[PDB]
Amino acid sequence: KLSKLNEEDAVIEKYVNWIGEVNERLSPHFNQPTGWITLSQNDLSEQKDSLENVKRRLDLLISVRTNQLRISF
Amino acid sequence: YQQIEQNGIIRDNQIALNEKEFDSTLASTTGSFIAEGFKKIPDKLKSSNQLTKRKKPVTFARSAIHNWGLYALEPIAAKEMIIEYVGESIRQPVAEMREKRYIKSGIGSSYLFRIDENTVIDATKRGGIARFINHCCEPSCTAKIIKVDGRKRIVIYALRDIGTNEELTYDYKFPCLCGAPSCKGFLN
Amino acid sequence: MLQFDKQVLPASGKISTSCQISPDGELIAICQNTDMLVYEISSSKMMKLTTTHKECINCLCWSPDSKCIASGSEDFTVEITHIIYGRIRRLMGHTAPVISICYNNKGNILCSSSMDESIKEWHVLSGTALKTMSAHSDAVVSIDIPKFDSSILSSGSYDGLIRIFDTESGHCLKTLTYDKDWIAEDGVVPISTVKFSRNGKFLLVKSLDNVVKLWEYTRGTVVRTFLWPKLKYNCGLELIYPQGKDPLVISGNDSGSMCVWNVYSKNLVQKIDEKHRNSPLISISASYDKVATLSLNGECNLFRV
Amino acid sequence: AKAKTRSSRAGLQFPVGRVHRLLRKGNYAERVGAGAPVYLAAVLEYLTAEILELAGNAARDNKKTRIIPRHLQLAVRNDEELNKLLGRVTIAQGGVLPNIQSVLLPK
Amino acid sequence: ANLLLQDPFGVLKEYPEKLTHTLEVPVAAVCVKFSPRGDYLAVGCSNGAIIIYDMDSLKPIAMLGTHSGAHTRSVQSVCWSNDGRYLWSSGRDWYAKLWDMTQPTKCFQQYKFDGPLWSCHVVRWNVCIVTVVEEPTAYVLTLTDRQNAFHCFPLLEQDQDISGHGYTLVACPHPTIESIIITGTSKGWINAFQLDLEDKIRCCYEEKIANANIKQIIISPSGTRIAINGSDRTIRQYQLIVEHSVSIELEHKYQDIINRLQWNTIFFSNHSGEYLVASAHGSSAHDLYLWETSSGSLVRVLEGADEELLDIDWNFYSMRIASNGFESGWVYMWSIVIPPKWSALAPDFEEVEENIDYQEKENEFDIEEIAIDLCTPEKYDVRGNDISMPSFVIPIDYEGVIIQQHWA
Ligand SMILES: C[S@@+](CC[C@H](N)C(=O)[O-])C[C@H]1O[C@@H](n2cnc3c(N)ncnc32)[C@H](O)[C@@H]1O
Ligand SMILES: [Zn+2]
Repeated sequence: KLSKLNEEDAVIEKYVNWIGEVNERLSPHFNQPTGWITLSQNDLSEQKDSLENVKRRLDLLISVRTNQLRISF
Repeated sequence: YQQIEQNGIIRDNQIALNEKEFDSTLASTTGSFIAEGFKKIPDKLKSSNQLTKRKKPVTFARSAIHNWGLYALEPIAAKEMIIEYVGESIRQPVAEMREKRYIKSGIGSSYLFRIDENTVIDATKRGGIARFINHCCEPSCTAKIIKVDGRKRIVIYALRDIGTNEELTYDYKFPCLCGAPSCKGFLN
Repeated sequence: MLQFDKQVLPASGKISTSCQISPDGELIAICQNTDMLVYEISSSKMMKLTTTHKECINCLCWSPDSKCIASGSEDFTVEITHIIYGRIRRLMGHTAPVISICYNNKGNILCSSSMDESIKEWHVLSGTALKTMSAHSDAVVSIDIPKFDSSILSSGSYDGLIRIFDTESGHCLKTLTYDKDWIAEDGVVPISTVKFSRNGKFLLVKSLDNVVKLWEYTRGTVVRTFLWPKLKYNCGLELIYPQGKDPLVISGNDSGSMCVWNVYSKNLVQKIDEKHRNSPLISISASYDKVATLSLNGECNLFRV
Repeated sequence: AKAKTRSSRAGLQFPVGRVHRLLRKGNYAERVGAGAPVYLAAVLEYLTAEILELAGNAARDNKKTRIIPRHLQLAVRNDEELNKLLGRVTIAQGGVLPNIQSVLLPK
Repeated sequence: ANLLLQDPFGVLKEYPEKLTHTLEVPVAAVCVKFSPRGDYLAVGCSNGAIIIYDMDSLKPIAMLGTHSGAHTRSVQSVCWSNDGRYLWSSGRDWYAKLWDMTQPTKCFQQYKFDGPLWSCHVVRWNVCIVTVVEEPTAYVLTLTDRQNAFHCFPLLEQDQDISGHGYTLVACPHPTIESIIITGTSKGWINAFQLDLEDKIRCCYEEKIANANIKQIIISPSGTRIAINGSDRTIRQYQLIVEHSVSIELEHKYQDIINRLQWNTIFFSNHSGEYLVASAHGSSAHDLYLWETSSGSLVRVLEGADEELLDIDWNFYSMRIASNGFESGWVYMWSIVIPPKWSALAPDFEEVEENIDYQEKENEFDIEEIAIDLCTPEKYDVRGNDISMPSFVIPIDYEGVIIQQHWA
């Protein structure tokens, strides 16, 4: 069961897969004309996804509260 | 027991890291709060309309001398009016009764004043904020009596350059709980 | 009108100070000595939750959405803990110990009492010293934010001050009784607990003389008095709400005698004296319809309309 | 408020009639605008109000009712802004600001 | 609201006079909009953030633009709902994000626009009229039963031309009808648009007042007064007659005779709009203005700032004026101060402003069951507001509050 932690590890892994298998297709959404104020969406692969690659600093920090908790009893 | 011992190191040396909250002089607080001891003790551990347009932004707060005192909220210069004294006007026989009637019940503060020798300015129930400043034998304020259009208001100037939140003084000229050494040990 | 439902806790044990239900109506926190028990009333389970306090916990507070529990004890801790996530913030700002606390009715400002004649404020995310309320002459027991809107802060203290402050800037705005002076001869009884009502338009007091009054803060006088036909305790007050006409007030005596007063008229219909007969009572709080109790001995009796 | 006496249309106590005369036969520029004596009479009201506020203010300290010229120098030199405005000036029969250099004061 | 029940003797003002806070926000802003109560200030920031402020401690609670839908370019205008639950945010990243503070970091539904924007205005909490740049109709975007079908409803009849009037740049809804939308063209003319909430619209009112780019149209909250800010130096407040059937007439004209500045934003008073504010455009104009809307005179000036103030907001509960000083970027804020009272030290003091000559009576020489109710909340404050609607409290972030000691 583990019904107090897996709600986080559904939503920590939602960053990996449910955010993953939807927001991976933004990078082939540049691919409509060919392989800048028209279509300025190129820097948000690493500026709006800057927090997405810094989400690993925090999504394991949610995933180590039970590392503090399951050793606490 | 195996649970609580492994939770022991969560509160034996990790209670030595977190409990660093000593910041006072470490007073006698070992008595339990399920006892509810009263301790009714005087211990102090804290650090202790015409003339309206011309006044200063001084506030009242808990005094460094006594119960309540005024705190000058700007660097006042040498001779500027802090506050006009405001209150009642009642003469000497009616204020003779009130001088004892409040202390018959026992308030314990001389909230009168004198303009001329016949009449006083009462400040027990009514008054201004000018009443709140207390006695110190070393002066930082005086109160000259000026006249404004036939009737004499009482106006409290400064003597010296009072600073920001420097607590004002006043001489009364009829113990000294100011804490000052260079003073007479009484009021009189 | 009112009856007894269930009692699950045993009497004897450690120091028990506050019993507190979250305002959702289901999740109860019982302050034991450096411990908090969680009693879910729906399926009748238990849960123990211990916090990083050192000393005997006096303050305990609940979230308006039941997501965080703030406490406070006398080693200058100002502690806000989470329901499962742990210790959140530790403010450590008063130079005196702390008796009781409350919340802003949005949930951002846990208010705070210091016994050295000052009352201060903390923000959760800022964590800094917001405001200073230095207007007091004694150690301060209870500061009750009213239930509906978070505008005014009523203060209770050991000298006799029914004093009402500001939250927006932090100034004095009302005082209903006098202080130690104005008779200066022991005429003013000290105050144990000030409480607001559901609306917040009526204020409730229990004093050291064990006399209960329901203050109208607005006019300046009182409209109710509730006698016991001397206390040495910090006991609590509550206004239980039935669905009918009259919500009864409840406070606790030196011992387990607990009358409830009609407040609309002034008579005394019910009294729960069957329990707590050895046990001297500090704290009471309620739910929509589930009211708990506590004493030095931890008896949590639930009730129902 | 009124119609006659333009000062009363503006709400001043200084005349805007006289100031509009003294901007033409003083020969300051060719064609003085209509808003120009209004703005100038308001400023000369305000600086006269700023002095005579502070003049009778230090008339009260002296305890006298009327203002002598000695009160005007005590209103001007004690105030920094006014002092800057009246830097060059000497107010006739007006004394000085009471100060001693504090090296000369005794031990 | 119980602080104003205890603060004065009973006199409370109808505009703030002094300025007591200043939000130290170093990245600059474009728009400042409060909540429908005084608690939350939405700040439309310059780079593309939205740094929402709790108006009790001057330090924020959230940032809309973390999870999904952050503005890449600047954010132009914002409004709030009836209860303060949602946010409708118009920006220069060609995106109108309806946010919801139940999930206080993620958008709900966006729209890739054809270009930048000017403003937004909500009628209901979902439907929102946006001003697409260089468009002579207003494609009002509605969140329908499905979120995806943003019906680009063209706010124009199929025959009617505003050829010679330019584009529509302002659209502000009526307060009291909630279905007739007043819009103003880029050249002079003013239309009305009665949306049926089907999609029939009637051009009931058309006119031209003066040839200018209408920067802003506001309506007083009693639906009586309507003020127009052109691209020339005038403010024309008009009176509104809607029973539909609409006609306006000239009430007053407000100008700066001295410097001839442009008025950036204008805003009205609470009940019937008895006071009009404005913020001028040119430098050395350092102050918001006030005007008595009947007499017309410059009655007061909010002399608190040091820069030029761009946008404005007047929430009526806290009586504050929030305004971004455009040069530095900081949000200037005015507030009605309340001075303290020593009259509440004991239950009988009195603060009389003059030495009263109390008459001498004889006494100086001599030696319940009211009705009690506990159930109802309050109904009207001292200001006389729509109070007894317990507002949508924005919940604080109880998803990651434990993290907020470590690394934002
Ligand atoms: C003229 S009233 C002063 C105002 C009063 N302390 C207040 O703030 O409300 C006299 C009071 O000042 C206090 N007082 C008189 N002389 C004092 C002194 N030398 N040092 C400290 N307090 C003094 C006395 O306790 C008396 O109650
Ligand atoms: Zn002394």
